[PDB]
Amino acid sequence: SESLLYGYFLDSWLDGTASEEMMRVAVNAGDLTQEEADKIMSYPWGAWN
Amino acid sequence: SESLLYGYFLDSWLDGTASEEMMRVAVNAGDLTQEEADKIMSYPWGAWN
Amino acid sequence: SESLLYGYFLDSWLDGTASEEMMRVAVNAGDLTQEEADKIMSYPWGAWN
Amino acid sequence: ESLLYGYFLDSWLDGTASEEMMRVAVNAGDLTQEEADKIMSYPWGAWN
Amino acid sequence: SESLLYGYFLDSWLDGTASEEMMRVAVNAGDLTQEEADKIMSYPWGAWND
Amino acid sequence: SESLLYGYFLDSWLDGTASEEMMRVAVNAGDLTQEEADKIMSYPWGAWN
Repeated sequence: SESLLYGYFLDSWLDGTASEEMMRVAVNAGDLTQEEADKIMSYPWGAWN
Repeated sequence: SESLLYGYFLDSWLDGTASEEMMRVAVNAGDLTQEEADKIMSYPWGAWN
Repeated sequence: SESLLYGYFLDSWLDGTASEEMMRVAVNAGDLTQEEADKIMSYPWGAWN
Repeated sequence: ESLLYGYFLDSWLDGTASEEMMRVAVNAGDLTQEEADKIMSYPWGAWN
Repeated sequence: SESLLYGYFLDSWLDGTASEEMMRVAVNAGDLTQEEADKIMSYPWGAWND
Repeated sequence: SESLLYGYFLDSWLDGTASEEMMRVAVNAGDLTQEEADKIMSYPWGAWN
C-alpha cells in the first residue's frame, strides 16, 4: 500500500534536493500518491541539508 | 513489523541530525509510532559523533 | 510489479548522470520497461542539481 | 535475526559503536544479547 | 528470478570498476547467471565513471 | 537462499576493507557460511580500487 519510493522522496525533501514541483511530478508519474506527497511536505524542507 | 523508516530515523538521532521536534513531525505524519519515537529517544542523541 | 532498478535509474536521471541514450540501453537490456523509461524521462532531467 | 543487526555490526566494525552503545541497543530491544555478543566477537574498528 | 547482486554488479560495470574478469568470477561463484553478465556487458563500460 | 550479510562482506572484500581474518570471524559468528567466505575470497581483493 505505501509507495516504493516514499522513503526516497522523503529523504530528497529532507535534504532540500527535492522541490514542491518535483513532488507534484512524482504524484503525476504515480510514484507517490497525493496523500504521500502531502505527508512528505509536512516535514521541514532541507532540515537535513 | 516495525515502521519502514524506523532505522532511517534511529540513524539520524544517533548522528545528531534529528531533534525531538523532527521525531514529533515523523509521529504526526505516521512514519513512526509514538512508541518507536520513544524507543529512538532512549538512545543517546548524537552518540555516533 | 515495478522493475527492481526503477529507483536506481530514476535517481540517475534526476541527478543528471543518465542521458536519454542510457535510458534506451536500459530498456534494450530489459532492466526497464519502455513505460518506466517514459515515466522517468517525464521527470525533469538533472532536477537534483 | 533483528532488522538492525547489520546496522550495528557495521557501526562496531568502523569503530563508531562502543560496548555502552551495544547495551543501549539491547535494552531498546533492537538487538538481542546473543546478537550484541556476536557483534562484539568481531574486532572493534577493524574497518579502519 | 533475478540475482540479488545484479544491481550491484551493473553499477560496478557502469562505474568502470568491473571488467569481464569480474563478470567471470561472479558467474563462476553463482552471484550472477551468464545471461545477467551478458545483459550487464551490453551497457557501456565506465559510462558513469564521473 | 544465502546469508543476509553476503553482499555486505563481498563489498568489503572488493573495497579492500576486509581481510581473510575478518572473513573467518564472520564464519565463526555464523554471519557467513564457510562456502560463502570461500566464494568471497575467490574475488580479487580490493578490486574496487
